Amino acid sequence: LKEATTHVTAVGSITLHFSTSSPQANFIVSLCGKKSTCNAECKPPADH
Amino acid sequence: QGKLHIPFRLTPTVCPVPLAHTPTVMKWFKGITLHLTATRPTLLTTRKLG
Amino acid sequence: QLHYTVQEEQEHGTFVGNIAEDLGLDITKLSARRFQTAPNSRSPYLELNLETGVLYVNEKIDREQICCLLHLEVFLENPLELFRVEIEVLD
Repeated sequence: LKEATTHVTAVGSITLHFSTSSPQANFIVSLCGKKSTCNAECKPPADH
Repeated sequence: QGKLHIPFRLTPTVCPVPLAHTPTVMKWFKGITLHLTATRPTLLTTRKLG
Repeated sequence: QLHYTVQEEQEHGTFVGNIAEDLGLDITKLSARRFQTAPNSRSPYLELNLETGVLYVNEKIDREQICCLLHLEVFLENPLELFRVEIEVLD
């Protein structure tokens, strides 16, 4: 990830940025210690 | 019988050197192309970071 | 690039110009940055104080031996910089 800590309210949403080297984005993120799994389909970059 | 000084010693100082025209990069897949403009011979060095 | 003037047949040790003041250099860090006269431009008629950065007349000025302008150069470290001083002599 790009960020290390975030400020959370009682309800809502937060956005994060991350860098990967895998053709797919399947990884476990922990927010406040609670884990979740992210699924995606990463595309190759345009910049050589 | 004696010793005489040798004048005009070699001292450090600052002095300018030219800065060449910076090249244009024409990057491509696992490679770069440098378009070099040099009115006088200038030294280019490259090395891989591995 | 620095412009200064002196009079004809001027006494030794007299004021010429404040280099550190005109360049905007701080006064308490000339020795830390190694203020020094450049070896290329050495003038027997001029001398500068390393601590204060004030140029002074060293030897008695004479147009017959000179002739015109007097050229001097200083260099500083951290960062490496060079400055030029030119003095006009009246008659």
